[PDB]
Amino acid sequence: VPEKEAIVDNGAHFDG
Amino acid sequence: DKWALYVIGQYCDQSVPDGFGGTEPRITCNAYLTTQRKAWDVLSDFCSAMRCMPVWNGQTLTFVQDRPSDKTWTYNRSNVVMPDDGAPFRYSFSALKDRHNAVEVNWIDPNNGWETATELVEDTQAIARYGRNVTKMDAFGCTSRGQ
Amino acid sequence: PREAKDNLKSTQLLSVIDAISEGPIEGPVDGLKSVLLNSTPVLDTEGNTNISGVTVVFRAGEQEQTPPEGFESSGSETVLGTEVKYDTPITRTITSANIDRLRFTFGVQALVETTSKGDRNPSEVRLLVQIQRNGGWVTEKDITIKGKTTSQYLASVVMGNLPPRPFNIRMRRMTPDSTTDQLQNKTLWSSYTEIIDVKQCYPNTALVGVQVDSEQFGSQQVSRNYHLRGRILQVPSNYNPQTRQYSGIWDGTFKPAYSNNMAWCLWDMLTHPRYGMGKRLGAADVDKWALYVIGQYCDQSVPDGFGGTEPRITCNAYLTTQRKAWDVLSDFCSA
Amino acid sequence: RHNAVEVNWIDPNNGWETATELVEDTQAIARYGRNVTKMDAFGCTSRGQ
Amino acid sequence: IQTTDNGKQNTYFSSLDNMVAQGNVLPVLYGEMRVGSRVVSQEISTADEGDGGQVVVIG
Amino acid sequence: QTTDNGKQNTYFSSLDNMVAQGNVLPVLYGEMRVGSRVVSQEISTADEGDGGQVVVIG
Repeated sequence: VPEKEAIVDNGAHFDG
Repeated sequence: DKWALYVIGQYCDQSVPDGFGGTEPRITCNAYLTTQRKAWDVLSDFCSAMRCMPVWNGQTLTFVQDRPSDKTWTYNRSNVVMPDDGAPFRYSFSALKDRHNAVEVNWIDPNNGWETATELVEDTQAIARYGRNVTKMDAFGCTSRGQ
Repeated sequence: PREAKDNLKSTQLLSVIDAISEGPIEGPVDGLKSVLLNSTPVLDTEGNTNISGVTVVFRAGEQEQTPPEGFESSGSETVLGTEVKYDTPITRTITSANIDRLRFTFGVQALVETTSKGDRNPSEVRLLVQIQRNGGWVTEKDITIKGKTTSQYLASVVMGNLPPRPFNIRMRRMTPDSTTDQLQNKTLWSSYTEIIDVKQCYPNTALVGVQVDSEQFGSQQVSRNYHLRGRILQVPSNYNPQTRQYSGIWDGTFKPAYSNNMAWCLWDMLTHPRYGMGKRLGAADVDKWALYVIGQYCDQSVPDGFGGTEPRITCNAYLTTQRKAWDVLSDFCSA
Repeated sequence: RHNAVEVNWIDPNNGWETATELVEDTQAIARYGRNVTKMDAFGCTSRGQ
Repeated sequence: IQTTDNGKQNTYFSSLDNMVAQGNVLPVLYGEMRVGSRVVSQEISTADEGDGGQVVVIG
Repeated sequence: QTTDNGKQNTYFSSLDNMVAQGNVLPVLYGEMRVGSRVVSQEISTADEGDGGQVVVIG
């Protein structure tokens, strides 16, 4: 799941 | 791999929001390692606290940083061995009771006198629907709430 | 010669809420007569009020409860009674998530000042409450107390609209210090409270909740022990819990009533939909008939060892620690 | 094959705390020795029970 | 020669009972038992009844 | 109470235990206050009292 650094230290939105 | 380490250092020297409205270096040490621990376990705690994993090449030791990396190898039906039963790839999933959505991180707060302190971090949207699983952890060189 | 007579007094009200049990429960086994503080009942066997300046309210369990009156706004409170120096602040970073008002309780060990020919005097010490507020500390409150005392004197201040809550507070003392024995004005920060400014009823729990005023009391953390009586099961209709007499042919259909009958406790554990097994089984998947037989077996009278007689088996557990459902089921079924 | 138990129960008469009622089968004791074992009666509050 | 009555002392709820901790499950009570306390809201309000308000607050 | 004037002499009663063999000399990595790992603790005592009232032979 590459877009994980984004989710942790940016609070970015990814959908489950 | 002093080169790999140099990259890693540059990364964990980045300026990040502190949590009390200031800026702050991303990761920093501030440990006082005061027991004999196994060399590999210590090395792993370092390379866990900064996001990477230690790779014994066989020849040298490097750090592969847990990031979107280019150079992605490809594997399909025609590439991996085919056993007698037609199952090239076997998958296996972590148990729900092992997926956590709350953690107690232990760090050493200088500001209330240098004693252990716990910051609880949770994922509300996840708690909302998948119940609420908490675990513990110790961040390795941590003396900042931000970290 | 000597002091000013008396000038700084103050008094403490402690307001706790004790959420015990779960679901609509019977309640105190006599009334106020069985709510021992420290170890001594609130009203003695006669009905004389043995303890003064003590309220106790009590909600049973009903889905439709009313907030416990005398609690207007329920809040947590961390006691950290600790001295404050001239060039040492404190700081706490309150870091709760919901918090609306914030209460500081500060005071002094003594505020006497002495001259020649006795002439003990008031001392007029000064402190400062601050918040991190963006950059660096800014003052929220700045208190100056005048008078003498000979022992502790605590006063409170509270405040509202706290900043967003990876927060930061701080208390510090402005008077140089007590170099000499003649003037002692050492300050401590007893405890601070986090006030939540919401009236919440706890929809299905059996909270007790007591107040004490310390001036009509003796200090000792108010260690509370209720002699209660437990959940109100569904027991089979035609069962009299008073007499443990079963009327005729039961024909199923339970009615609400408080009982010790241990088989009907197990019926509750297995079928209750909220805190039991009522999502995973159903009343259908428990053979209530075999229970019916077993509960009758429980209620037979047997020698009591001393010379009386008693029901063969009763319950009387206060199941406190979460265990595996099957293990509970089987410890019931082994009793 | 224990022949003598220590049963734990909550006694509302030394203030509600743990009491152990011992039980022994003296017949078996006399001729296999003495096996004592623990156990906690589940909802028990009566010395009889 | 002239004794000082020194007035009333004051008692302050020295120790406080611990609150309950998340994750901790709400017990179930079945017939009788004499329980203890699971605190879910413990709060201390201090008030004065001296000889005025010689305690000054700003802001 | 005519005369018993004298500074109440004070003495180090309790003392830190020494560090035990095989205990690893620790590493400190940036900042952090540390306790004590005592490797040589010695009490020298003296006297400044009004003359010498202690006699020792051999």
